[PDB]
Amino acid sequence: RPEVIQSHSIFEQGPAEMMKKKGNWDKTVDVSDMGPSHIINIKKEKRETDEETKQILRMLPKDVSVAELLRELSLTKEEELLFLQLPDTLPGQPPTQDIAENACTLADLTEGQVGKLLIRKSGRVQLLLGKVTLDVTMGTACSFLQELVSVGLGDSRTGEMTVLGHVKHKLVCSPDFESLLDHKHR
Amino acid sequence: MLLFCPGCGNGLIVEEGQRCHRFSCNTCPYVHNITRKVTNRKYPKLKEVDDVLGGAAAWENVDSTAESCPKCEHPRAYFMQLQTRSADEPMTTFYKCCNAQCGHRWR
Amino acid sequence: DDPVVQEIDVYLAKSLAEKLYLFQYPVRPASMTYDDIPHLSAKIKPK
Ligand SMILES: [Zn+2]
Repeated sequence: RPEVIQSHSIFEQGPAEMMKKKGNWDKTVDVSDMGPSHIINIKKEKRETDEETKQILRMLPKDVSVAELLRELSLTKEEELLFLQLPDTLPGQPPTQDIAENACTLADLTEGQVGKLLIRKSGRVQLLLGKVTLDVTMGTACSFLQELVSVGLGDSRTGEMTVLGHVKHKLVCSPDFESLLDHKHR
Repeated sequence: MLLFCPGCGNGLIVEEGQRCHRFSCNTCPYVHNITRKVTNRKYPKLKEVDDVLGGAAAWENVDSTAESCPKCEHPRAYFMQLQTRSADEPMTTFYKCCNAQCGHRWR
Repeated sequence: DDPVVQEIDVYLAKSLAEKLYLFQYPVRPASMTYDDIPHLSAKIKPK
């Protein structure tokens, strides 16, 4: 192990560093694309950040309900699936279900038109539903894969399973409490 | 910086068993042989080098220009600067004077 | 704040009320879909 060393501090060249590093890392052997050495560019490893799964290449943005639906209808006009959440009980009542005040849910409602969805100036939204209004807001952003499937129990022995599509976004519906308080003073 | 196997979702390791190294899992047979560069690291760690040149080490670092004190100004303290912690944090400077019986040293 | 645009209506379909399921894969990025790789077998329990 050496002990007597002459230190150096006079300025040196940058491109010298660059050229030396080039010589130490630019002697590529990427041409070694043998049969056993092939990779599927789709089958690459992944960044933990699902939004940034771009660790090695080949060489979420703020959003609001009004802008999201505007994008969904103007720029593109194809079919789309959404996964939305509703309050515990809807403003209806059971349809002669014989009744505890059991909760009124979409599962216990008849088909047909049920309400209207309104976009107003300044970019806030309500679901006009009968004589009440439910506010609509964006949920938590989604990045993992979700698939919408329909399970048909065609027979007690066996059935069939068909994929419909993949979901991309979430919506949340909440009662407008201060509006209810203002209408019915207490 | 870390990678995960898309096949089963686990941390992979590097190993050599053929003509070229490869990024491999260990619970599933996924292999991705590496053939290009990556340009980021884990920022390694080695401790505080303080006295490796202590006192008056190799005099190759003799310099001409220096600042001066606002009070007294005798001819002996040429300038200095140093660094704080790591790669991507600022570098501090102190200006220090010493004849005897005080405690002067500025930042 | 008056209405601006797109007073879209809403309807309820009871055709598949007891038939729809929603699967999700926490460990799989949404950009990497499973449709390409052929499926072979599946099982389920009603209860
Ligand atoms: Zn694994």
